[PDB]
Amino acid sequence: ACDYTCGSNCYSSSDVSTAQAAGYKLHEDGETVGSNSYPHEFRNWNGFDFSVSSPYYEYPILSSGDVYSGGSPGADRVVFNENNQLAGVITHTGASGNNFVECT
Repeated sequence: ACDYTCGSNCYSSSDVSTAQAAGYKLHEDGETVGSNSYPHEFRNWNGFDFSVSSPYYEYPILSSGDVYSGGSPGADRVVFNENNQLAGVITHTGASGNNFVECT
């Protein structure tokens, strides 16, 4: 099985690291990309029990394996914190409204 499965997208740990790394660089630099300004704070309204400290930040992870650069973000997000630690991988797919479910 894939390291991470979001909806029908299969992601490896390196895929996640790659998206995480792109998101983190933008974060430490105070910059963003896309009409929705990624990365931005992940509010965790769904109450996921992450083991790393908050605040959390979400950055899109794309089904093409490409690093997000401002297009349509799709449903998948990697969540990380200012210590550059991976909090988790989440997706809108399978959820209702603006809610999220953790990828499996």
